[PDB]
Amino acid sequence: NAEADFAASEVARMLVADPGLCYDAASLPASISASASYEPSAAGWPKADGLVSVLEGGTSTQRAIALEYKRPQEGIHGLLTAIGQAHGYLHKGYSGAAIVIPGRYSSHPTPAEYVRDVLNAISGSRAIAVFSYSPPDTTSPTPFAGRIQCVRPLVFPKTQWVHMREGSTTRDAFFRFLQVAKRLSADPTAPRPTLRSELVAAIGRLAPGRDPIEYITNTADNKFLTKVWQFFWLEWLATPAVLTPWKLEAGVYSAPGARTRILREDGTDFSQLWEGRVNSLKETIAGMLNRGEISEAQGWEAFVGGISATGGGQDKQGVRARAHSYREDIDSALAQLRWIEDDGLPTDQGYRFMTICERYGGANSRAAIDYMGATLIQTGRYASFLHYINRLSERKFAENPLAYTKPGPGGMPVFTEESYWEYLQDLETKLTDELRVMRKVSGRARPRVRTTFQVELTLLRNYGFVSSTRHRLGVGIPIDWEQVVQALNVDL
Amino acid sequence: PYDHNAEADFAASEVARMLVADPGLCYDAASLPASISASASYEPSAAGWPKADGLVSVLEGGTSTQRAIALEYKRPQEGIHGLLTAIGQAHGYLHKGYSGAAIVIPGRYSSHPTPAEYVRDVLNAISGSRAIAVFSYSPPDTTSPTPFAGRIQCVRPLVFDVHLRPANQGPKTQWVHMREGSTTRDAFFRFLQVAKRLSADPTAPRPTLRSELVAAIGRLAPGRDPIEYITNTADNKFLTKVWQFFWLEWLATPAVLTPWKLEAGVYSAPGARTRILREDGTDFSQLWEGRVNSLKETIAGMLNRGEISEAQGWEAFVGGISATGGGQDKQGVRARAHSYREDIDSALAQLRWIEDDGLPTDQGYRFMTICERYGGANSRAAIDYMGATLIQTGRYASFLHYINRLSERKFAENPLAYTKPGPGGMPVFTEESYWEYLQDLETKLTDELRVMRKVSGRARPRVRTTFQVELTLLRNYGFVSSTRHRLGVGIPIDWEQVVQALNVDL
Amino acid sequence: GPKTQWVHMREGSTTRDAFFRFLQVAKRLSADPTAPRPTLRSELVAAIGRLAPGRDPIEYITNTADNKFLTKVWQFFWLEWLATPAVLTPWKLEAGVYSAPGARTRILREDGTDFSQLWEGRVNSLKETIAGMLNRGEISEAQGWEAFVGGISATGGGQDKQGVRARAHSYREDIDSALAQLRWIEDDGLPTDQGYRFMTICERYGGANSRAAIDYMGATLIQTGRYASFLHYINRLSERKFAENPLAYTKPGPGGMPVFTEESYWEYLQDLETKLTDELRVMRKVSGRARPRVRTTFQVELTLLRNYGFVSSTRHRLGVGIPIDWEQVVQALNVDL
Amino acid sequence: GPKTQWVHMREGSTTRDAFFRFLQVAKRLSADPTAPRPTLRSELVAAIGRLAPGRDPIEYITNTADNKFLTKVWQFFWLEWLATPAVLTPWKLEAGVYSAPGARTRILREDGTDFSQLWEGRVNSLKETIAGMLNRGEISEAQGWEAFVGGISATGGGQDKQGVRARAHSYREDIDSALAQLRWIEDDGLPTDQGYRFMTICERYGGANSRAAIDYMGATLIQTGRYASFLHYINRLSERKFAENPLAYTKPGPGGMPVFTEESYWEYLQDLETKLTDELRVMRKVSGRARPRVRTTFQVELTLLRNYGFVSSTRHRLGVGIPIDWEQVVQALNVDL
DNA sequence: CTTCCCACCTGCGCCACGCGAGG
DNA sequence: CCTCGCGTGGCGCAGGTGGGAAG
DNA sequence: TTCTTCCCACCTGCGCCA
DNA sequence: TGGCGCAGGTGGGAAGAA
DNA sequence: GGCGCAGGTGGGAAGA
DNA sequence: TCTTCCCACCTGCGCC
DNA sequence: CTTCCCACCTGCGCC
DNA sequence: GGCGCAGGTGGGAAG
Ligand SMILES: [Ca+2]
Ligand SMILES: [Ca+2]
Repeated sequence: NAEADFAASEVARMLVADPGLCYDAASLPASISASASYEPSAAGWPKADGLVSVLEGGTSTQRAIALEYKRPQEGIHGLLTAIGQAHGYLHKGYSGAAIVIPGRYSSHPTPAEYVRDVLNAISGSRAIAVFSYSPPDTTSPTPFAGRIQCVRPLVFPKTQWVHMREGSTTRDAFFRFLQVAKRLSADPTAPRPTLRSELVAAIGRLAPGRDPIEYITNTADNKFLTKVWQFFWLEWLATPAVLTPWKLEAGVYSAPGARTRILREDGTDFSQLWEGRVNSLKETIAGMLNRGEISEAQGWEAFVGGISATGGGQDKQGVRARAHSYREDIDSALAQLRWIEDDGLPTDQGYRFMTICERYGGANSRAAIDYMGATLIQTGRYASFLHYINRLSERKFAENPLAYTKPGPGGMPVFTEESYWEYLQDLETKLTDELRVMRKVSGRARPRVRTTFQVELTLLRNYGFVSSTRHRLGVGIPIDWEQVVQALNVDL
Repeated sequence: PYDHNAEADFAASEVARMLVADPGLCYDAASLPASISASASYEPSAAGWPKADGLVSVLEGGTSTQRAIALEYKRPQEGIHGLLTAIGQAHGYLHKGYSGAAIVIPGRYSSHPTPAEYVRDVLNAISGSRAIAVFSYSPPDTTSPTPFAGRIQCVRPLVFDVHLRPANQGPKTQWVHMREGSTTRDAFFRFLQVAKRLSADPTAPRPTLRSELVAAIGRLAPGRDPIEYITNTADNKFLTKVWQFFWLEWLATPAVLTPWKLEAGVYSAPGARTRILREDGTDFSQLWEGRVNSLKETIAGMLNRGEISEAQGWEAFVGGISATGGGQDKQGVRARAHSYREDIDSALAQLRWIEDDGLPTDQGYRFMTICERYGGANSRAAIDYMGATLIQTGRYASFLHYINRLSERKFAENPLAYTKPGPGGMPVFTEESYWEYLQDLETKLTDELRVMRKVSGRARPRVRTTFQVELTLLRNYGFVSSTRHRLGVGIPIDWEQVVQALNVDL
Repeated sequence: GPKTQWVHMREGSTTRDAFFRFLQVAKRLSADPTAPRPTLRSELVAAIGRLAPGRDPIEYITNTADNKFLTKVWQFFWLEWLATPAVLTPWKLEAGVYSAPGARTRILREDGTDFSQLWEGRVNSLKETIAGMLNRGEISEAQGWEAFVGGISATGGGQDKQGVRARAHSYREDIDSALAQLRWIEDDGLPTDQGYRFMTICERYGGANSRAAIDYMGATLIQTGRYASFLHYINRLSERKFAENPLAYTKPGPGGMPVFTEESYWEYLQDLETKLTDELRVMRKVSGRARPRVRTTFQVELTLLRNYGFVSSTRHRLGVGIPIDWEQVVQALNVDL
Repeated sequence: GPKTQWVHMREGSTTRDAFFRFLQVAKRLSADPTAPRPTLRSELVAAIGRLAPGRDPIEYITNTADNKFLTKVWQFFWLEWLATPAVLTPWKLEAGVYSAPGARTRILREDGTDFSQLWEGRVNSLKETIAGMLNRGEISEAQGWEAFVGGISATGGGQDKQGVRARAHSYREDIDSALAQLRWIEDDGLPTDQGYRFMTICERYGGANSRAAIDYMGATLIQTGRYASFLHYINRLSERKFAENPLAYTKPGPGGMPVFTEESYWEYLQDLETKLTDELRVMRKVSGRARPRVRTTFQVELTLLRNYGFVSSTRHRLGVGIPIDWEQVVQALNVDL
């Protein structure tokens, strides 16, 4: 008959004692007045047997929480009915609801825990609370005094495939970076490398109070990834031989022409930095030194910090600036391929690549080529790029198989290079503005521009997924689908 | 059948057909599949407390993304209060690990004529779950094979969101439930054969009984289907039909269902056996006769003494005979059929030999192939396959590991743990020590490890010794030595055969 | 004489429902090895006795010799699903005139339109010709019954007609080969694990025309049926012709814009077939029949690939030849049956 | 046909690190065959010249012969990890008496307490004896360097001392046999896929003493090495003996209760050894050299099964004999080694 | 005469649904 | 006419018992 | 308004082997 | 000689074009 | 200011 | 002899 | 004072 | 006589 009234009174007396469950910690009122009452017959379709009215310190505050009492006679099936009844109370226009349930059941040991889990993981609402009570003592005037305990309170743009660079994300770079990471994880107490006396002097002159090694590697951190990057940079790319700015033979300064320890993709020789062309950071400095415009100390400072544009050109960059560009495009490539974790530790696939390279000839070997190509296709999501371009090309060439062709010598249509470039531009516009699966920013108004899909098409051509002939009259880009099929079941 | 469980299957079939017709009911506009295939199925018996009326299984063009939509059918009989309960159990099925949940409520109620609109308004403003679909149905015509055809509309669609392992509602036995005489190998073989013969070309007309049996069923159960009464079935599922065709064809055959014999004017027992072989292979099994206190013998004795007539005997043959204080109430055909079906189907489902909907799986078909090729369920190949399945799919290997670990832990601290003085000073491992050791093992497995389930005791002169069926099966299949106990170890497991049967790749 | 290196499937015989029902019959008869026999009607046995005395009517009308498990499955499939008693009615004598009964088999058409017809689909069919001969008075009822199972020889040059025996032979020897090549039945005739998987899919998701059954059949054709090998051959021999010359078969009809025509399509297909059957020795080809019409080069493979989505419906492009859809071919290769 | 039916291991030679570093050296040298030969000391080359007049200074300190990939990796491992330049110094005090340097190699020990160590640590060691006779003037510094590579004669009761060459031969044969029987290296010496898996887990999870390396070693000992067959044999024979009498070999105790004493354990193990040797012809046995001490029956096998967890630490029990733990054995028996 | 095993017998817990008393 | 209160269908799975058979 | 042309569901019957 | 394993024909709908 | 990734330019090679 | 085209080596740009 | 284990030692047969 | 593979022995820990 009249049993939920005692539970409602107990909850009302508890709410004032513990404002934390009724109100959030951000705006918890100092004083709250709580009373118990029964809903009017016109309140709504649900009966709303009892409700506790709570008010904050202010005069205009007013909230009502309709509570639901489920006796153990209902069983474990009353838990589900209680959840539904709480939702109806909120829909009727109440501020909140309370599910008062026994602490334990004959078959269910943790009813309140289950109800709270249901309300959290699925309902996603914070306006209904759960109160599990100990068995009451009918003799006492207030059987639920101290029996009710709270359980759950209530509250009253992206490229979409792996970023790779033509000259900075070679196979040997990945191999040696992973090897250095593994060796440094094996021996965390490895000693920091050393820099030349002239190099550290120039670094100090350029920037006072800066770490010579943290400066030449373009890092501001001490994490594991920073450490392995520093070791790789100062051991494989920026070797002591490479870091020699000039040669002082016979009184005339000439670039030493020293190469690094990272093999080129073609395998003809090793890679180079700051040397090899008519203009290079290690050759303009030598030319200036022979001319006499700068001193040897100024030469070291220019080598570390670069050379300004001097008008109408790209300002040449030194070791510090090139370090950031090299670092942030081999880190991002490995992260996107998921060959390293977030902390910077090689994964199972990174260890598999290292194992393939060590067991077989090297990074420039057939097994390593196959593994890297399959990783690019599957994990690098180059298959998505191939599917996109194939779909767009087919939908453009089905309407007209001579879409971009030009008249030939005798009038026979021919797929010239201008047609290829405008077709690629249309593909780029479709992939950027319409499909929105490529982040792209314009700028750099320069005498020369760069080919659309330069690195992607270069890598695809090198790995064999597209034909050596870069275009055809009908298909457009001649995708080799047998190779893609073979690479799509490698199961790395 | 049940007036509620009959319409749930029809509603599930109609909802599956509706989802097939319009793939956008359960999917989104952006990710709309080209087309999907949907079927109706039921929750497995051993899966969680919250039990739904059924689930629609959806398979899209990926051929691997199989989903499940736990249904909740409602009837006008349970007033208007059933809407809140339906919402509650819908959230429960969502917590159970189901992608969707579809309320199947009626569209017309006495209080207000807009139940579905209210359900959506409650769901879309407070529940905030897009995986709860709402259907409103019109009074079906229960006189056609498709009563719900065209009378259900999807008022509110759903958007899809596993790991239903815990089911924290008390301890549950972790190995497969097997029995000594009811749940046997040949019963499994014949049940699977019936299921496979009924799946191909379904809707076989019916089984039939005798005129006297039908008259008795009508006399002691007016207005009930004789087949459903004599088989203790209350549904139209595929597995229910398989059980109906298996009970009255292999076990309760017309020869078996003959209670008495009127030779020389004195009632007797026909001496008729079923068509199911025994695990021994000596002779076919028996039902309701073969002992002094059996049901057929008791009925014949009552008839001879003149206590009851032919009509009362026929009624008692299917309704059983009560006990006047001393003894246990005798069991008729209906209750024994219930017991047999629930021992066999639970074991078949736990062994993963029949799917959730009822069709046999690949392992069930492999068992049928072995039995039919090698000459029955008692052949050596069938025995090996059954033992390996019991070890692997049934958690009998886990049971052996548990008991071996507990026995080793007990006997490492103190050898001669339970022994008693023998002829001289040499201790012996007598039967009392064996029973005490088994009781201690059971207490450890139940109270502390929470692996087994124990209910109560019947307070009868016999006691149902601790590991009765499990140890019998292990001894017969060779995973436990024939000598039941040993002083040093306790239960002498043969680990060579356990590891031989642990890797057969069935 | 090399054998064709992919599954032999026809267009109206080896459909998705015929396989399902044949496998269902085999599965049902595996649990009932002592199935007595199918049945005929008295006129049929009288006609068979008149034609071939001392021969079993069941094995004569089904065109079978032994009594093995596979022969039993065919006997129970022919006379119960295709040559049903309704189908085996040759005419409908109403108001003194005869006409085609209009009976259909119990096998679906593989497109959901209706059930497949047998011997009376259109004019000039067996039943229509028999009814016309009966109306004209050329033959009697007994001769009509004999012709219904023996067939009518060619009146002029033309082509002969097929009775129930010959059609049964063709259907049986083109369905058993397809089922054996897909590894859906064993050597003895018992269904394999993949046959049972197909059974379960069809019986669970609503028949052989459901999406799941279509996906399973397409994956089986690509992987087990070696249709992916055929697609690879076609693609590798096609890209080798449009790379040397992207205008191989232009047929410059319009004055300035060449267009790929149907004659160019047939020339390209003939070149592909010649390369496949002579240079590669993969296909098997037989001497043709001097007839007013001929079947195309790849009549059934191309339409099977077109229906399942592996080849575009337009079947035409100037530069690509046969447009293959490699997104669906790759997806169908990861089904892992 | 006497031939032991399990992998041949030893307590201190075939350790986890002695395999990890050996395989690492093999992998490193396979990727660069043109590598400089290891460099010895100066007088160490002279002493060999005194010992042998024509032997190579590296092919003599390693007992190697001819030339092969296996010989090269063995020499590199021996001179880089075991016979390190620091270890190869016999006396390093030179103050008022020549003491023992206490040099430890770079090979960790199984218990992980400290690095391994040869020819030092106990009174009856090679270096301590040489230092003793060099402080007393019994030999010369040149004679001491010669004896450090040749080995002192008996000069005592029954046995001789071993130098560096003979110890190198013993270590080489032990490691080579334990690696070839485990199928961790090829016949030519190249590591297999299992060896590379071992190297990967050792390098990735913190050396050969980590939990992953221990688990892999136990798994490959149970599966690839026929230790499971040995465990099955001993368990079957123990159960056969104890079924007849569950109180076999026992002796009266304090209150008359039977007890499994050490003598009972030794005679039970001796009976097992006799059954495995002279009855099943599984083991291989030889003479005992007639020495005051004798190695126990199953010394290396039981030690490995005990420290890897397949046999309880308490080496015996009353009614079972050897308390084999079958949960761990079963768990390790299903592992892709 | 007593106790164990195995093929037979036997029904306890508990959820979910339905009908009805009280308000 | 809503809400529980109580009954029960059905379901799943766990608990007895007679006769051979050894001791 | 009528003549072709391709395509599927519905028809034939080589061609080798015992 | 016939059975076995595949291969090679036609007839009406839809279309496109004159 | 550091970090994600975009955007250039020499110089063989291959021809007009 | 002059024009492009690709690759390997080289440059900064929007954004907490 | 005695015994056992496990790192460090030591030769045994046989082609 | 070199290889594949068996056999001892000191010092700590526990009784
Ligand atoms: Ca209430
Ligand atoms: Ca319901």
